[PDB]
Amino acid sequence: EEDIWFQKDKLYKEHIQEVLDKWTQIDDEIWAKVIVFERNRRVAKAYARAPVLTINGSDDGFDGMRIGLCGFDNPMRDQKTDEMKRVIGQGVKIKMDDAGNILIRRYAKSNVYVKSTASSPNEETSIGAEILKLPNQALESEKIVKLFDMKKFQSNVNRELRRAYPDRRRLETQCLSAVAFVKSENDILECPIWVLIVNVVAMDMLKSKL
Repeated sequence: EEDIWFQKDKLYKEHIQEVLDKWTQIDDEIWAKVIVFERNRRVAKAYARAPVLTINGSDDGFDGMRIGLCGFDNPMRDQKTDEMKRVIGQGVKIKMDDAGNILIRRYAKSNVYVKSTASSPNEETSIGAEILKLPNQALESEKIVKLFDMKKFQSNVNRELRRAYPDRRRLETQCLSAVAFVKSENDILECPIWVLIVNVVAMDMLKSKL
């Protein structure tokens, strides 16, 4: 009921709003909210304070520095999802640097895919150029790249507020990053196992640009 979506735009919007609604109650050292999905169902939430976060196939769940994706219940899990989760393996590490970039590195033997969070097809992206150049946005083994590029985001924000019809919503979606493990599908809601990362630092800048 409350943890499932049928349209991606609603999913994105809802998670953004969840963060905005609780904004001042969120500890100021939290730089990201990570939400775990299986298909179109949310199975876990985590808040990241530590600069480096590991996301992998461990069954331990969340311990503050590592999200073990197999440590979460899903009563509606389908067979394919169960199969895919078994090979998440070493997954990825993500890190926020001093500039507010989010870096990502693939450790998994299995593939990891970066997905666009755009609501509308004509929206700008905060995804780094190095990822955009990859076929199907599939991460290369053990190479560090910018999942979220703060320079790009800032530039997009500046461009937006100079447009004839500025819309903060197109900006808000750029505060989101999506990473699908093991298996890519064209539609994010069909991916067997993926995470949504809300960049709180990026949102905080948006809240400072009325």
